[PDB]
Amino acid sequence: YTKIESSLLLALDYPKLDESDFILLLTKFLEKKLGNNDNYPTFSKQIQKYYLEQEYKKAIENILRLCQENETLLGTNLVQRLITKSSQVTSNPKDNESRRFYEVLYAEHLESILRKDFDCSIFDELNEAYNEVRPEYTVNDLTKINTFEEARKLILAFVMLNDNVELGLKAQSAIYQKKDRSREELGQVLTANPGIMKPNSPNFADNTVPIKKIDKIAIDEKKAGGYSKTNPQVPFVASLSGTTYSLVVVLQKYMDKHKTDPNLEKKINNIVMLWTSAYIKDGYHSYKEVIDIFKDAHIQSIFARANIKLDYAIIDDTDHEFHRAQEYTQGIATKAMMHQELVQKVQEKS
Amino acid sequence: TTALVCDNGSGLVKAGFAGDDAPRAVFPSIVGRPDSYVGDEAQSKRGILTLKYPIEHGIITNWDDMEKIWHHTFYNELRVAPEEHPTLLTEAPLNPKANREKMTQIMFETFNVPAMYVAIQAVLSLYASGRTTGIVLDSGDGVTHNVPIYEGYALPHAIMRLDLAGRDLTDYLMKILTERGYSFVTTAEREIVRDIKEKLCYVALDFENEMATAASSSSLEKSYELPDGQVITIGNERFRCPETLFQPSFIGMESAGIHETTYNSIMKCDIDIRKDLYANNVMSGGTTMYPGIADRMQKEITALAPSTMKIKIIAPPERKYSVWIGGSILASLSTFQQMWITKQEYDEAGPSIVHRKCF
Ligand SMILES: Nc1ncnc2c1ncn2[C@@H]1O[C@H](COP(=O)(O)OP(=O)(O)OP(=O)(O)O)[C@@H](O)[C@H]1O
Ligand SMILES: Nc1ncnc2c1ncn2[C@@H]1O[C@H](COP(=O)(O)O)[C@@H](O)[C@H]1O
Ligand SMILES: [Ca+2]
Repeated sequence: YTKIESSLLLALDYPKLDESDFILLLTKFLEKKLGNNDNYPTFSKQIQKYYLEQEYKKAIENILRLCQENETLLGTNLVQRLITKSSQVTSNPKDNESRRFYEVLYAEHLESILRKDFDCSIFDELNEAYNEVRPEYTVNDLTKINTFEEARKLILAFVMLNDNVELGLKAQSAIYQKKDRSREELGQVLTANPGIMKPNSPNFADNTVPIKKIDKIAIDEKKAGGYSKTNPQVPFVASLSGTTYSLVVVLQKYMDKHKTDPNLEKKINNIVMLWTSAYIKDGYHSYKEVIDIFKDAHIQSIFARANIKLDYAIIDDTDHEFHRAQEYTQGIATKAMMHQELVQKVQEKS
Repeated sequence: TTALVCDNGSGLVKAGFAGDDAPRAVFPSIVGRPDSYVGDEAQSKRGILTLKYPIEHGIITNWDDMEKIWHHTFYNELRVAPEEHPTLLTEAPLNPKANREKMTQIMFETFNVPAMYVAIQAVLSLYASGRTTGIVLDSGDGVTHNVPIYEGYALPHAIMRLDLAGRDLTDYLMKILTERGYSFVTTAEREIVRDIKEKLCYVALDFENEMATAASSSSLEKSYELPDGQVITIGNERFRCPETLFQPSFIGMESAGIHETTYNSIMKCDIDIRKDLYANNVMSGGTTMYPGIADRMQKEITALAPSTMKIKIIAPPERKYSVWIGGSILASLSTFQQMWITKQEYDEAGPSIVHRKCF
């Protein structure tokens, strides 16, 4: 084994390695080994797209297929070890550190895309639709939206609609009954980590945020068929996003008010992208909770009846966040392995 | 390939080789300028030179004198070529990221090290005790730090800094000894006062009881031999000087004692890791070398913490060099050889790689 192969094999020995961890590590190794191939960039793009959509089974299958196709350059023993490790990884909703890091970075990238060529007309019209949706007891001081800050403020102020206007959508929903969030009020905890990254998780020195209090949310383990239990690849920051039903109501008013808009689908996708970026970056929800609200059968029917094709904020250029998450994965795995070795060394020393 | 471990403190730079159990070169972190002199040479020529401290409160503020300190460490103290040794450096908790970037840039472009790593001093102190989770009180010479560490990561949201360390205790001891009629106003007098602080001062379990005993009896009075043949007696100052750690108001500081800052750090952490922090309280630094400081910390934290909580204070005898000991343990590990930021990685990524590799 060379130095790179030995480093990869040691990182794969990380006891808390999950499917995202494995995908990132093996993609980094395959880029460093077979990256010179002409067809590799297509494979890397497909793997990154699978990872963004949390299609971890498909990503792992594609990675294993590539490894078997290059079993001579890599090594039969190494490929066999990778195959064995592929079936040994799982996902913990409470502990997906690489996924939380990647989702924070991808929310930041979504925000960067949003700020470039920002169209304020879309969110002015969304504010108008919000004014014709919200009840009389909810105030709205956003008379006009001219900047990305005001649009994000309106997105975040959509939370005053909860339990009033989206109740019908939640009742019609078949997956919201599987939402598993503890009713217990655990208070707030301090953090220096951005977005949905856990407070105690390691972070890059340039990635920390000013210390702030965030709500402590637990999983309802007593729930039967809970969303977190059913979908463990999704990092549990909260349960299914109920405020996104309020967003869907506001978007219904938006679409019925702009049925003749030629770029209606693009505007709705822009709004959904801003919603996802704001909710991941503020630590309210992970990507798949919001997106699975958008993927509900009756919500999908609502969006299909308006001739709207949602892209679910999926972008085709996630190379930077993917590689940074790979570096974060390598750091965490190597640090844990070294911690094992250091604990053993000091224990044997004394 | 021998790794250099260099712990740069505010008052003492401790440098040596990985695998050794003691810093081969412990010298004052001072730079004398009239060409410059670094370390014991600048201290000896105190009158002729102007002394400057490149590190204050554990943070490097003057990078030129820091470069001089590192050059003296590599060539004039360790007598090794920096280009053939991976140099593991140490940094203060909550160190600015620009400082880490400048550190790696100076290591790679000025000294041409083949590899380097930067680690938090408190994390290395915890490593020296064989722990990855626990709260470390690292009181050196310029600053005191309460650093809770979870699985090798120092939690930025719960670390606190108390501007109270050995320098303040030495100044307070000078003030009290002046209150007794002993004139200590010069730099040599400062050094001999620091010697008395190291040799005689201790932490009292009960400060009021110790003060009452000193007022009543004379059992706590100890004799010390001054450099100029004089013999001076020190009484209640043996525990009054270190008590400023637990009662900063002795020097007019509005902050809280080290026990209270420790409790505040533990409270700033999640309730699920508070038990681990309470059970792993690691003392580190020269200012933690006072006799009885561990017992006093245990008593005060037991008073502050919930009654059912288990509190263990870890104060190894070598806790003065625990940062360097942990660094030497780290840099001599087989799994650590891949964490070295190599010259190729620095060239392809720039200094910012320190945030991605040293975290
Ligand atoms: N046995 C001792 N008893 C009391 N104080 C001591 C003892 N030994 C050293 N000190 C004091 O501890 C300080 C040195 O501690 P240390 O070397 O850990 O600090 P440093 O690394 O220079 O500082 P920093 O806090 O910035 O990391 C000096 O002020 C010294 O006088
Ligand atoms: N716009 C917002 N402002 C403040 N908190 C929010 C917002 N949206 C969601 N949250 C919080 O996110 C968590 C999940 O809410 P929901 O998305 O309605 O399931 C709850 O703790 C909410 O209070
Ligand atoms: Ca120190």
